[PDB]
Amino acid sequence: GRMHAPGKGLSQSALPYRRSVPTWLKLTSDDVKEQIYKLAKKGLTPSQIGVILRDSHGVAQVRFVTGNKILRILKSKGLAPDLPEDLYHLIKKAVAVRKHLERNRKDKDAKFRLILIESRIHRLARYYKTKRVLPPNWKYESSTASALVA
Amino acid sequence: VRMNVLADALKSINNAEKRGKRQVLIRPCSKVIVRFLTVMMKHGYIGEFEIIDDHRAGKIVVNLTGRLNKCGVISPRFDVQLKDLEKWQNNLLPSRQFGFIVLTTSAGIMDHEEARRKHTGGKILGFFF
Amino acid sequence: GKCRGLRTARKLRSHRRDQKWHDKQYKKAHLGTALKANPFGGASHAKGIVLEKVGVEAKQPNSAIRKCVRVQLIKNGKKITAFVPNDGCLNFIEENDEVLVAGFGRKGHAVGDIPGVRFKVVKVANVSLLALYKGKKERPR
RNA sequence: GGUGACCACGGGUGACGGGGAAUCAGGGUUCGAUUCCGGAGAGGGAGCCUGAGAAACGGCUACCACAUCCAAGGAAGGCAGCAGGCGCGCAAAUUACCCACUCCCGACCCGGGGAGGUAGUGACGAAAAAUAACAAUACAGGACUCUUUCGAGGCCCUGUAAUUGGAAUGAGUCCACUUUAAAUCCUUUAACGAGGAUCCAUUGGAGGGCAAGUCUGGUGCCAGCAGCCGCGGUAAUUCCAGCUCCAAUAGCGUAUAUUAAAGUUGCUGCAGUUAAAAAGCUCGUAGUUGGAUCUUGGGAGCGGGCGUCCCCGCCCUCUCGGCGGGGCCCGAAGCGUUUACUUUGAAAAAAUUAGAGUGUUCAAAGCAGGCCCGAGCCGCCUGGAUACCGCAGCUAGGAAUAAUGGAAUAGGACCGCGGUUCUAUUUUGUUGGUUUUCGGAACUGAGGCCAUGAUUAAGAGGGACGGCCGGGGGCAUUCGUAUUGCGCCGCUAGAGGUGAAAUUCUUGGACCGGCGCAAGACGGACCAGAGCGAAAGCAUUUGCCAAGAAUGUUUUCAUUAAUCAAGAACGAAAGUCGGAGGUUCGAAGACGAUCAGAUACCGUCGUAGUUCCGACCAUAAACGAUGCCGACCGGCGAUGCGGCGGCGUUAUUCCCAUGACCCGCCGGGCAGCUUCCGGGAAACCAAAGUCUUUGGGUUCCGGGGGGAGUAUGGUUGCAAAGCUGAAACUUAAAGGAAUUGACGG
RNA sequence: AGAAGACGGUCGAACUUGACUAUCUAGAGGAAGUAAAAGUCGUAACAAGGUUUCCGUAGGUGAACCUGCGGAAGGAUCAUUA
Ligand SMILES: [Mg+2]
Ligand SMILES: [Mg+2]
Ligand SMILES: [Mg+2]
Ligand SMILES: [Mg+2]
Ligand SMILES: [Mg+2]
Ligand SMILES: [Mg+2]
Ligand SMILES: [Mg+2]
Ligand SMILES: [Mg+2]
Ligand SMILES: [Mg+2]
Ligand SMILES: [Mg+2]
Ligand SMILES: [Mg+2]
Ligand SMILES: [Mg+2]
Ligand SMILES: [Mg+2]
Ligand SMILES: [Mg+2]
Ligand SMILES: [Mg+2]
Ligand SMILES: [Mg+2]
Ligand SMILES: [Mg+2]
Ligand SMILES: [Mg+2]
Ligand SMILES: [Mg+2]
Ligand SMILES: [Mg+2]
Ligand SMILES: [Mg+2]
Ligand SMILES: [Mg+2]
Ligand SMILES: [Mg+2]
Repeated sequence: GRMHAPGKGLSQSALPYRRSVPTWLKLTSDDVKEQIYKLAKKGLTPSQIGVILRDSHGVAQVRFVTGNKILRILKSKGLAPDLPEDLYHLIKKAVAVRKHLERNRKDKDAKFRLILIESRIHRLARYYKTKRVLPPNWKYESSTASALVA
Repeated sequence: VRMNVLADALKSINNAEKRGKRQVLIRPCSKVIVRFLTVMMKHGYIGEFEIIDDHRAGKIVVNLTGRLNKCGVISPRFDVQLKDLEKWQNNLLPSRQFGFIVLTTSAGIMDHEEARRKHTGGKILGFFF
Repeated sequence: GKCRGLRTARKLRSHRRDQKWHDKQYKKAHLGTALKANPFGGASHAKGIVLEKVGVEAKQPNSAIRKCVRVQLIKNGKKITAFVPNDGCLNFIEENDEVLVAGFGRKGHAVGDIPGVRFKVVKVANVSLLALYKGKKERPR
């Protein structure tokens, strides 16, 4: 079920059983890698890179094609963001909610959702701290969030 | 969330047996599930079973022979010794004539009679009779 | 339901000792207030001095006068009411006697139709009430 | 600085700790002042001398409290040692004998020992075990038997009364011996010692539980009995008695603590819709619990029989292998993580427990004993086991389960080759110059090689993205009629209200009809067992702000998760404070009715409130009277949202889509019908199922009814109050669901 | 060699004062709760209990209780039609 909702939706992705690259795919590992490099230089998150790549270039799974994941490739070359994408989007959402609240304080619903989003941010940050992705003294603050994101 | 895949497998088998189904599908497969089903198979309480291999945790389809009464689990895997195994036998098994307690020992997953025969204790997994 | 984890024994033990205060027997035996309130003070029997011979009406469905004695206990100086349990033993009882008193049978609770009487007389003037009733021995005149 | 929710600190203890005791399916629950071990104390503290050893008390000093003598100047005390008193109490024994045994002390074979032994009191408790047995007549009973009821005897077994009727024995008197330090007792043995063998068995009961009387006489709701139901108001199976029975028996009753019963504390193993009970809702740290995944298959005769069973052998490395140079061998060092777990071994006082052996006259016990003696047996054979001993610690095997890690900005592993600093020793034996890369350690560069190094992507989760969807929320805006008031116009005596009236408004125009204006509320019908929200809750239009579920996804991260003490956000209505606003309604209040009364129900007004903004409050039958996450277990027809397919109808246009219908499928929802899935006390419930065939994870919470959600303490609040929360005392029921009846304005 | 005694130091009983902390306990009077039973006033709950009942909150009344606001059915409706 959802972490912060009474919902039990099942919508996922069903990866096929065949890890083999399709015969009609002509792009090779280095070509897909350079395509990823130019998309990242355009400034797209790994999720967007995968979506664009699959929707237009016919690649099914970047990992199945190249042997590594999009984030792994970006880390290996050295042009990936220091802030994880999901954390970044979470702080962005919290910043938007707080910006809305400071103008509409009577939105008790918005205050509630802000509490939920902050809890998700802190739990994700705790996980990243234990995995050494974030510095051990990385603290999320309601005042510094707007500077941290955008 | 799902925290005991063996418990879920055993409950699914128990329900299918009580409904009289000829086959049942356990969705998450594990090595402990395979070994537990193997000892049940060797004693004859179930028939052939199949491990469907997806690239995730596989599935299992077991054939029920209709000769299973209860195949429950003991979820906290207690430390059992050869001195207190018989108290577990009395508490769980319906009688001394039949029924089995399965435990994982350093010699492998086995039933209590074989564990006593090779003189070792372990962690109780479940029971079936 | 209840927790079953391999290292939940602290929670299980704490919950047992926390919930054990919720039944009357354990609370009575382990708080001390009942022992303090007990006129016998945790003793099976106790000696006292007869202050007055009184009659107590039985409960509603019955109709009788139960013969009891007001008794001042020689220890801690408390006044209780003790039932004189036979056909004519109130005549054996007189004023200012050293009477041995026991509980009535169900652990500081009223018994039968007698209201608020928790004690009964076993001996009077150091001679057994049963002996006096049976006529085995006479009052020391 | 140190210690704390993994419970510090403080308080209590009717707490000396342990070996152990009681109870005895298993698990446990209580008790251990008490003879063994350890500790402490000698009226309470404190300080010391001597001594190896004392903060000694049958040593000393002082104070505090008790208390002895006195010629009043002084002096002397410490029984929680053995006896014995007082006091306290429900509650516990002789001011006895002896160092004979076991040991101890001493200068010591010789003395001493209230240690200790012996006896006395001793129904704490435990073991054994009398109070009678037999024979023959009668009167019965038996498959009795002889003839097939009638009568008897070739039999067996009870009971009743008798010169029966004479056998047997202790219990007691008591000679002696014996025991013993002296004895007492027991065991022996003379003499007496039994026919109401009156040498006398009791304690509790006879309605039910619970074994035993519908007996007789007294009492008459009294006396009393009765643990609980109950009995007793004139023939009481229940009281008081007589008789007769019943239970246990030299013992039985009673009170009280405690254990089982109690699956009524529930770890095994309880419950939480209605019985007592799940927090109003959500977040969330501790705590607890956490998906799958890494060596499996194959070998040699031994082998639970390649006898295709399988004792089972599995077909880590490097250092002298100790039997400067032999293969004839097995010792020195490290583990290619650290644990948890399991098995083994050591170490675990005795007593107690289980238990081996042993005729104590049997037994409780005890740790003893037995063997042949033809008398020389000038002594032989034995035992005084074993098991258990938790948890923690030590040792050696195993490596399944669970946690833990190794190489991702390579600061990676391994083979060498460079280039860097020191040093036990050398013998380039007269010392001295010493060469010592000598042997290995000091730092660091360029390489080769590793198949060079990232498990998968959970019908786990987070995030991104796409088109939607929704009385979800906030701000602004807009509209609707109604109500009330006002301003005009018209005609009229009523209007309003009720069961009937009345209070009330009215020829000053009330009510009504028409047109405007204003204000404040509220968003009808559409509106549903429909939607959304964590709940509380949410309904005129339009715009803006963020938010959200579900669906779709061959997108991304890769365990990031579930529930949660403490802490926190939101929380109907009412209520409080302040400011706006006040149309309707309307606590309080007034009046009119009604009534026996009517402080009400009804009517006319009407304050606070009801509306908005800000600050509080934190409660509802905040309900589904029903925790959350997860898995499985029937059928059917619908409905809301999303997606995927399909005949056809419709909307436009010249065609597809794309909307409205029609037939399906999938997933997430609010629900409904049905079912002998199953459950449950049932009502009922596809969850309240998968529960004695009892264990998926985790939170809260109940323990007969009252007292009582009370008192007190703390804390929060402006207050009202909220949270946390007993006890004394009282009671044998209170309750739940169903059934039958009776009754119902 | 040495006794009495004295200064200082140190342990430090004991007394006085003050603080804290555990129990126990007296108390004029007040206010509850039980029990007793046969009293008085009414009839609030059980039937639509004669105003459906109950919950929260607030006010009021001799007393049970009444009333306003929101809620529940444990209701006296599982239902009301194009
Ligand atoms: Mg003590
Ligand atoms: Mg002791
Ligand atoms: Mg001792
Ligand atoms: Mg000496
Ligand atoms: Mg001492
Ligand atoms: Mg001393
Ligand atoms: Mg006799
Ligand atoms: Mg009788
Ligand atoms: Mg018990
Ligand atoms: Mg119960
Ligand atoms: Mg209830
Ligand atoms: Mg946590
Ligand atoms: Mg696992
Ligand atoms: Mg009128
Ligand atoms: Mg409100
Ligand atoms: Mg106001
Ligand atoms: Mg009005
Ligand atoms: Mg759980
Ligand atoms: Mg109770
Ligand atoms: Mg007064
Ligand atoms: Mg009423
Ligand atoms: Mg009524
Ligand atoms: Mg009803």
